[PDB]
Amino acid sequence: TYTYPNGDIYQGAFWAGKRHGKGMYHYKGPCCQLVGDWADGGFTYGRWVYADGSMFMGKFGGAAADSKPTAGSYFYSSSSLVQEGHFAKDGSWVGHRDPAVGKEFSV
Amino acid sequence: VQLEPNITLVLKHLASCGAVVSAEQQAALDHSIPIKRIEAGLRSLTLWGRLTTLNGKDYLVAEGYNVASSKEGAAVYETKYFYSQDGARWSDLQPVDSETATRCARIKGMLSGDPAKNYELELVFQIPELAVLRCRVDAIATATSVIPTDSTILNAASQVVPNRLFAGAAYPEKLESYQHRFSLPGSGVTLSQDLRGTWAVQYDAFKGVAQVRSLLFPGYFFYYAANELTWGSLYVGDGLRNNDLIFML
Amino acid sequence: VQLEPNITLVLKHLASCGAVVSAEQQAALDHSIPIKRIEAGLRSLTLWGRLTTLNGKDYLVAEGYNVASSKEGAAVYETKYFYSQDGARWSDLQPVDSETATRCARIKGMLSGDPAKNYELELVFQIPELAVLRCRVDAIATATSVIPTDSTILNAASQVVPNRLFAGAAYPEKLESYQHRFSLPGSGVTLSQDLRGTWAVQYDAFKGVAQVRSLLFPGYFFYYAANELTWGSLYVGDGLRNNDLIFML
Repeated sequence: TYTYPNGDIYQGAFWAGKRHGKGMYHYKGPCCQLVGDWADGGFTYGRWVYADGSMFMGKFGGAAADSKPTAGSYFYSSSSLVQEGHFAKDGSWVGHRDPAVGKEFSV
Repeated sequence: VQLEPNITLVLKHLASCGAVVSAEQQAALDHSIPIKRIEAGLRSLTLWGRLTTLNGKDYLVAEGYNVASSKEGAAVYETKYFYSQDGARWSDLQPVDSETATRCARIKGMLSGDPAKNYELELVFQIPELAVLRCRVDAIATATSVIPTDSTILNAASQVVPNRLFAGAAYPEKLESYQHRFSLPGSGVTLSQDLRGTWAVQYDAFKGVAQVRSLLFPGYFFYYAANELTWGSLYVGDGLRNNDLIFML
Repeated sequence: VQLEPNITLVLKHLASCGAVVSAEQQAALDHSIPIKRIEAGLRSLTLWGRLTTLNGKDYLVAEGYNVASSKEGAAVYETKYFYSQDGARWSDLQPVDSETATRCARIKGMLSGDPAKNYELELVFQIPELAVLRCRVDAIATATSVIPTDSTILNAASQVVPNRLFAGAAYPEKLESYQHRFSLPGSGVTLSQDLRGTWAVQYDAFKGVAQVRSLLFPGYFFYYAANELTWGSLYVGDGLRNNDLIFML
């Protein structure tokens, strides 16, 4: 368990001075959590959950050049909408189909 | 009860939502709607909407149909669209083929004033602006054409005709009381069958007036007054589409 | 077609005839007619007219009825009247007696704005001013209350009701296309069985709109639109009929 100076708490597995394997990271400030598989101290695959229940399940960029999400499915709790898609580049989010009512990604 | 929505009642009930037109253009409309209704062979020509532009010369768009049949399980209207810059003199909007209909949906932006404008795509594809305007009107009409349920009915020879004994919609705040115009009268398809968060309904129950606003197309408003049984719909603003509905909601 | 007349339609179509209502009064009517309609319990309530008074303030008069019956060979409407100075608060307009109405008949000239003034007549009689107002209003109403012919019909339990499937008055530029409200729909008593020069009709065939002006009571105007079956009547002016009508003709 690593408690960071900012208040962010990482709980999980370490390997050679970095985060690795299964781990879950809680942000201080924006109460959002990254849960799943870590490699070289960065997120690779899993679920990013907001403070209300909305989330994004899929594959994120690794430690390489940032931990930004790359592809997967968004689910917004306010409207219960779910959309599958990917971040093309410059942050522009392109979806594959129109949103449809669904449920939270409970693996 | 009603057989064709007014222009005055629509412009009055939808004024609060910003759906207003200039007063001089209002008088020009009052004079020059029957002229176009008689020049063309149409029997029901109303005002469809008003699209904005980079100039001040917005596009006023009107829609009219002669026959309205029931083909292949859908109520199809042989619509004809006209456009103008001022309410005086109207021109026609010719339909567009499928290749252009797919090459016109990628041109996001605000339309300019001169309808002789050519956009360029990629070799270079030169597309006229009137084609883009017709594409946007067709898309909005496909997504948004709203009428009260059971307001139409089927007769012999399978023509959709106004229900002259329509007693209004109970619960005018529920989306189940409204339907697309191209849904057959017998089918139980309504706006509820669309995406859940697309449509917003605000119902003044004392004065008995309901407003349905499109959130997928933010500039489309529809009003339905139950006590007098008058329903109308207008579209103000440009015809671009709200892709990221999931984030806004 | 229409269920009740629309105030904005009346003001829009009868504006050329000098029958107008101020902007503040327009908005106040728009917001206050429904409130009084709901409080009273009346299915229908609409602006009946605007009698002009001496000082600045005027008398806006509205009337409302619940259901119209068929009794003694006539269409009996049980109406209730309300008056106001501003378009915000609608007080009641009380009914008057017979001899008091005869005494109203001898009061001439423009009445004064204050509803507390008392007129003097002859043994001296004190006549309240609201009594004079009601006398004039009921005289005008029982003289000229126009409705297009066969736009109402009887039904089970014998109550005259709107005719939902109504073809529209044919030959609408003639007095036979209109009738008095209190005339039964079945009978052929129309607007042509009264004096030969008490009514005037103007017609626009392209717009399809007809205006009927009462000459016995110069301030009574009626319109009927053919394309959309909407009709409405309004009174503007003091409640005096020109007894010297023949010399005018």
